[PDB]
Amino acid sequence: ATEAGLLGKNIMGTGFDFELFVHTGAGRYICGEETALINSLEGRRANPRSKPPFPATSGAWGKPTCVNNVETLCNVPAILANGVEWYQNISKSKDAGTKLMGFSGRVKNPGLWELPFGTTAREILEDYAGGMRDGLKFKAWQPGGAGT
Amino acid sequence: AFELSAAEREAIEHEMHHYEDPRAASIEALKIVQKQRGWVPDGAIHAIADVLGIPASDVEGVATFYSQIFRQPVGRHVIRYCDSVVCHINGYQGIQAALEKKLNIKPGQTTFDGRFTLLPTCCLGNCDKGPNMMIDEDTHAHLTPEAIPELLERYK
Amino acid sequence: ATIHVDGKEYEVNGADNLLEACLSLGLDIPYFCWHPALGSVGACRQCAVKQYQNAEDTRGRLVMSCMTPASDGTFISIDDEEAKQFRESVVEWLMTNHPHDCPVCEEGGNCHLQDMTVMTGHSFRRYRFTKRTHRNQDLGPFISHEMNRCIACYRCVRYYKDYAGGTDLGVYGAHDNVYFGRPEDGTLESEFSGNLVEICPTGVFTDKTHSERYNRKWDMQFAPSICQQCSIGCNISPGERYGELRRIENRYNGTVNHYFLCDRGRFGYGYVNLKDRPRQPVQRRGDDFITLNAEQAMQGAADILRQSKKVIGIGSPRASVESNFALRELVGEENFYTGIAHGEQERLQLALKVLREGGIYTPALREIESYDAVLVLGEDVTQTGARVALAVRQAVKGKAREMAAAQKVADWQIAAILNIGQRAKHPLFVTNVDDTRLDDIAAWTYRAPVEDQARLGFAIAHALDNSAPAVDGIEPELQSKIDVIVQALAGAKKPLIISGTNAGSLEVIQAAANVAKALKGRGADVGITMIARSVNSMGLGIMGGGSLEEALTELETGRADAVVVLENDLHRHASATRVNAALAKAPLVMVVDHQRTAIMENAHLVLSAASFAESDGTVINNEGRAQRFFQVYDPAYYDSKTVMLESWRWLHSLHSTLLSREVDWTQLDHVIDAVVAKIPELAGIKDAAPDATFRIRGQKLAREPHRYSGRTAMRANISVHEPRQPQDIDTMFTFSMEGNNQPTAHRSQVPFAWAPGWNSPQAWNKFQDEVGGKLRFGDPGVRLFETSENGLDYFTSVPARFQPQDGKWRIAPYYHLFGSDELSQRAPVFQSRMPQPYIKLNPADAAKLGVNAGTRVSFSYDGNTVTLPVEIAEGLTAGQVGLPMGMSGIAPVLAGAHLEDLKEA
Ligand SMILES: Cc1cc2nc3c(=O)[nH]c(=O)nc-3n(C[C@H](O)[C@H](O)[C@H](O)COP(=O)(O)O)c2cc1C
Ligand code: SF4
Ligand code: SF4
Ligand code: SF4
Ligand code: FES
Ligand code: FES
Ligand SMILES: [Ca+2]
Repeated sequence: ATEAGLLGKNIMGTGFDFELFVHTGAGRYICGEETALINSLEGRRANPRSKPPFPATSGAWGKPTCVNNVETLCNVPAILANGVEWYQNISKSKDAGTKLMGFSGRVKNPGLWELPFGTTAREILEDYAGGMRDGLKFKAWQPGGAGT
Repeated sequence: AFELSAAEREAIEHEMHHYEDPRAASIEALKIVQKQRGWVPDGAIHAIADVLGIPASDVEGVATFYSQIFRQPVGRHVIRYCDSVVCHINGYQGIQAALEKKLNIKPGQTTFDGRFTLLPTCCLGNCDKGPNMMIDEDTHAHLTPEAIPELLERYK
Repeated sequence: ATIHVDGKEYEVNGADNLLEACLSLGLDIPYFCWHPALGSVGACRQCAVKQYQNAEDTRGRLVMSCMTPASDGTFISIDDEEAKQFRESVVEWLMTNHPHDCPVCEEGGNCHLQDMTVMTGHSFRRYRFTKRTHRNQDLGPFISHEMNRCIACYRCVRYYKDYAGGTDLGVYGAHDNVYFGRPEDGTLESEFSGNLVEICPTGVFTDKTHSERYNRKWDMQFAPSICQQCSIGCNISPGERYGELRRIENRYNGTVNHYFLCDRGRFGYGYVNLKDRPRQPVQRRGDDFITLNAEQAMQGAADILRQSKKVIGIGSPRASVESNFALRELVGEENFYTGIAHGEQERLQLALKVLREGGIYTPALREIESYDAVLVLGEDVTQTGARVALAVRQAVKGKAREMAAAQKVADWQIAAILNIGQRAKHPLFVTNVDDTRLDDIAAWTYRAPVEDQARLGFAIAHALDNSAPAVDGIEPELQSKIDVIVQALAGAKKPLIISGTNAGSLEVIQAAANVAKALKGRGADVGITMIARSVNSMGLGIMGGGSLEEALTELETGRADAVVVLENDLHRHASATRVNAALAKAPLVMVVDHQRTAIMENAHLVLSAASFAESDGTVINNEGRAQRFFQVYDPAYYDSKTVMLESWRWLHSLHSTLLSREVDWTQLDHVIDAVVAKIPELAGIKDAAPDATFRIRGQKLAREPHRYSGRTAMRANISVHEPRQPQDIDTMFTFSMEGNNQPTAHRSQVPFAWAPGWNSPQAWNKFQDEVGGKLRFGDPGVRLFETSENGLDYFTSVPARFQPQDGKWRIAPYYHLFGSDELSQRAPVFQSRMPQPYIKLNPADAAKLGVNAGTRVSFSYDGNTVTLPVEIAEGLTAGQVGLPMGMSGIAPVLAGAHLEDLKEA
């Protein structure tokens, strides 16, 4: 993207300058917390910070900072290219847009699919993951990871 | 007696070029030293502190905070097996038992010849293909206890 | 702001958080990780209360009172069942890994964790698993380390790094294996590391000097006193057990030294417990040393003083105002000589003239932290006035404070303040002959000789105001740095100029006065701070008198056949050979002292004076504030043969026996009234402390706590009969527990802080009007002088630049917090912390002499050849050699002098 003019100085001749870096972490789970992420980005221990102030007001090195997930930033260009009216008409639910959902653990197809919001968990388990394996019966499930 | 190499020092300065504060290159400086020498020795903390202009106490606290920065000597290859909830469901304990049988060591220890260092680690982000093991740079999925000693012979 | 705590209405400050507001109202909320001087972080999760949205709310939510502002119309509950249960649960979680260590822990009975465990009501253990353990580190001779007792409250790292600016202490590790200490075994390098024994709420950091002869807090006899190890005058609480000074605690003074002392004051008290101290009056008769009691000592001294034709008295800046005044009355005003050299006296009188005649306000030690730019000229503040350096660090962080204040962030939310003001700081410009300990935060550092530092100050004053004398011969790089300093100082609302007499240059003080006058002429709120040398240097300068050299000429010419030296070794202010010859020529030498000095061999009479632990008196600190120190213990309580009196008592009894041949000792208030009547410049010392008739509802003030123990067994080996309790006719304190130490008592002198449920140093919160503010009924001490209406004129004596002459070496002064003070080197625990005696050389000078680093070179001063090893000082200017002042064999008057035949031995 830097060779193609999509990054660096004078992006698309519009005067906007943007530099993108990859900061490879050193293996600690608490670094995903956004204020702990800011502290880890500054070369400190990844202790989180009390809010207020939120990182939008004073984040990385005291400057205004916005932290977003990979999937939100992947949802952004589809909104900017196809429009708002397409994004609001993806699903007839309160939460607009699609979401990466999937089932894991002793199922027939443990995987990852992109589904609209409002998709029930039985379709993810049975119509996509194939249901439980042979000789195993369903007992419980966690919807959104280890912290749910 | 520790001395930073020229390539290590130049990589560290190129890392501090990326940030507005030289303190922000401490993690990557420790990772550069770890990649060059396998681990981070005692004098490396003072060397990185002298290059970065921050106190050595903060560098030591950063090195001891992060699990992937090793402040104790490890073997030539580091096996990191996932022990989180999905791989517990997929049965990482058979993999751990096979690893302890083949290497004759407990987790957190080093083989007598310095070839392997066995370590538990958190979720590797490969839960749909669990259980997962992470040797030095390569992640191996769909593990079975029978394939463990076959997999371990390709890391001399 | 209006808050409602448990249904009761309170009026508080809306800028405060809920924890400090509720502690200021007398309410009890447990807390660990919050400190008034350090701010709120929300770590220990102990200060939880239940906040309600409105008045008609029942559910509420658990919030943290240190992290919640005490805004108007707030509704909280402390005694709510869920809040109490959560606080007990937090204490229980802290108690899961705590070692069973209280009997063998130096924090026992003085522990904040003990008080909060009892306060939360947690006394039943149901945790049945193992407890984590930690190895300990060697942190040096002053601090003892025991990491098993840690509760991970992060007070030590926050104080040591954010507040004190230290670098070698930190937090390491992870989830429950957090370690607090140094990265490796070694001595803690901060000059204020000793405050960790009061900052830490547990026994992780402990006073090792106290841990040698350890006794509990309830067994201590405490007094309110003033630290005598430099001129800052920090308020201390000396505590004694079994006739020896056991500990020095920080006594809260919101105007001076609120929560923190320096290491020299905290650990340099060991000279009091020396076994070679004089305990009885001794008279020399040939080769015999006859021990007398006080009456025959006064009779004999009266006869020999009456037979003499002219008696002279040599005072000291170590002694109090009353003792120096008593010597001055005994020998006469014209025969009274200050015990300091002529150059030292000239610098001290110039500093006094600047302070009380320059028309510029002199800030207190707490007021220094509110200044917007700091220029330090010549004075190594960290090594001579260390608490001023700590306050300078706080004033430097004031820029981050105001940057966070501009973003509507509360002043107690310290993490957001440090995040917003990342590395921006108020301008600090320090000048010295070498590197200082303020170089890490200084905007600029000028390593130059004292003439060049004075010329830099004169050029700054000329560039600020063109009426000041100009300096010719400024290099363009130096002119650019001068322009940077001038642009910083001119744009500051509250500039501060700090100088002192330790630089050994009159012109440095003149340049600092010129800078302060130039900043005052522009309408700025400039303050000036002069750092003196000893505890009562300012008082001795105000009292005045001749120099030591004039007294030595009076002894050598035979005009004075009797000399009375009061608490002065006389070798730090003049050459030793001249002093010894002048004292050996005099047929009567009487040394009134509490330390075994080198001039006592020639002394015909030695009076066993009292130190600060065994005497009352008044000392004037560097800002001109008179402060009364009180006697801690009776020396003659244990050893009945010990005749050790106050110095003013000794000299007043001597004067009475000389005049009327009868022995009357004094009362202390009589000496105070005599000082006020005779010296109108010292008339403010009457209001420093109330007199000996002051009572709190009829009772005196207790020196020892109400649970003092052993009263029928402390002296049982000497005699099974209990002796008479020592009576204190001098002051309002009593040598017993039968007194008043209530936190609500109408007084300013507090011997020690204790409240029911608060046995730790956190009882000072109960002893304040608001937490972190002043004492409830005013801080002790009164300024002797106000700011004058009109100022001085510009000092036109601009010195010439430093020219390195061949064969002569200018002695650059080097000061050390451990070693430069006269009494602190006598403390045996300092010798491990005292540096080896080296000499500093430039690389060019060492290459010219052909000497390396570590080799021994010999130099002759006043016909005395002494050899020292060599370090290579890079920042030292060529033509100068660096000597450590106040050391063994190196008198502080050598600063600014010249050296001959400095060559390799
Ligand atoms: C303990 C903890 C760990 C977290 N780890 C991550 C993480 O690994 N990745 C992530 O995107 N958000 C993580 N978060 C959530 C972030 O705080 C934040 O919501 C996110 O980084 C950005 O918000 P967004 O969803 O609007 O993009 C974590 C939160 C907590 C409390
Ligand atoms: S720190 Fe306090 S609670 Fe811990 S062992 Fe010492 S006295 Fe007991
Ligand atoms: S060592 Fe003391 S001050 Fe430091 S975190 Fe532990 S308990 Fe708190
Ligand atoms: S700064 Fe001076 S007065 Fe204060 S504790 Fe230190 S030596 Fe004592
Ligand atoms: S749980 Fe093992 S890879 Fe995620
Ligand atoms: S004092 Fe408030 S959480 Fe520690
Ligand atoms: Ca007395």
